[PDB]
Amino acid sequence: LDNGDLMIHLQAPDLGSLNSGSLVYFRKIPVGKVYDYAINPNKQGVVIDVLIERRFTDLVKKGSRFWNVSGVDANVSISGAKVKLESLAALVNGAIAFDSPEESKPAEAEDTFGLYEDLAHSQRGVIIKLELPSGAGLTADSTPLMYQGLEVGQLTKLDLNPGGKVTGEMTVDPSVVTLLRENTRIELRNPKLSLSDANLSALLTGKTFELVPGDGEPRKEFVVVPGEKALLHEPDVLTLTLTAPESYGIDAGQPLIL
Amino acid sequence: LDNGDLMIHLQAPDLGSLNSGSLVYFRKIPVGKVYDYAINPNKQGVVIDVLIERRFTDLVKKGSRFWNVSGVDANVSISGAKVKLESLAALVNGAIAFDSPEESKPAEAEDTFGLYEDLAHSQRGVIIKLELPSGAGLTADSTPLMYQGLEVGQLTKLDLNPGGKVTGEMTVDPSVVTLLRENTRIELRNPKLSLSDANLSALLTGK
Repeated sequence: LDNGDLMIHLQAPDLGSLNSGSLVYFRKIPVGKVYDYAINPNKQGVVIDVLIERRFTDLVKKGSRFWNVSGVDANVSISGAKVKLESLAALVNGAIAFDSPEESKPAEAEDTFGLYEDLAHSQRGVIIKLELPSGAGLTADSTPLMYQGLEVGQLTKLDLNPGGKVTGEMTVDPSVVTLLRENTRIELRNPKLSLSDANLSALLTGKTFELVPGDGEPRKEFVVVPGEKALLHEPDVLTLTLTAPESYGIDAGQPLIL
Repeated sequence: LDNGDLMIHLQAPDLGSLNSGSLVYFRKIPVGKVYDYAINPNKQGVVIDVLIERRFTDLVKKGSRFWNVSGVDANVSISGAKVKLESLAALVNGAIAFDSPEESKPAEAEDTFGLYEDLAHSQRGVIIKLELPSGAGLTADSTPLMYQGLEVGQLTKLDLNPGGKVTGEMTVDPSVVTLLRENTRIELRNPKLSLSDANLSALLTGK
């Protein structure tokens, strides 16, 4: 109708449950709808053309982030599972929602955006590259980064580069960016069982990264060492070598006592 | 229609499942409906204009508390899980409910109110600041404060101030306010296992 509405494009790996007429939300308020959808000339991607009303043209910014809320999903959580249903229109047909940053220039003239598959995936953060030893108990979008007992990061990407090199990418919230400096150790904590203080939640979570802040020039890449090598890789540590004619029943976990 | 009805505004982080025509309840009795909704000039907040009928104008007070009942939620509880459905209109479209204090002046002329997301969040209480050592096993809106074995408080807010300072805020019911004095110790109890007296509920609750 050319009523001053704003037409924008979203690039997605697939269309998903979104169809023509599915709504677009800001603070769960309908401010637009999907005008059309098509496939790119390259067969990999789908371009969804959406339209935002004239009143809400200034809502869309350059830094605005879009995610898809479609269908109904039930998640079972440890030590208590909660399933909540809020939108029935998104259950029946699907919808798109977007978040607008406070300080950004407005977007116009068919500006392209990336359609994230979930709000957690569309959460803002900083990418950190991790050189993991192995991915035996690491799950993408499920392993957190606990600092002082609170989750401040999330391992989102996990890959196996050739040569058997397990690598990963983790999104960290902006609050702990200043804590990522030189000689900062990001190690993995195995789930241990304590008879005096049993932690069923910690047992069920499994592998969990731990952040040990340091000082120096900020860095975006880290090498993850296990808890066995956590003491060895400390910034200050006295490393010693001792030779013997026999092992004397001493393994690689025995503690030195003074 | 200007039939003597009372128009009031509710500020929320988001509109939620509430739409135009969704009902407003007092003691689960329909006494009004959502007239309109809009966004604040600041993009953070949503103002929902609701209208209460002429008969129930005196029900709304200055201290009245509003919460949102929308959709259907199923909660699994330890040692037995119960899921109850009561309202289907709130399931389909959503609704707002409000509680009116006994001793408060009536509200009028577009008085603003805060729309809590749940009845538990809208529960009245006293805020207590806690300087926690760590939040390893502490969950917001899930860790209670047990006194004499009975829950009298609820840790509702949990933050990490810079410098690695884990802090929190806990809502306590008015009965135990007089018990919060000097040299009063609020400590954390780890879930211990006793062979003679096994407590599976205490083991599952955690901190």
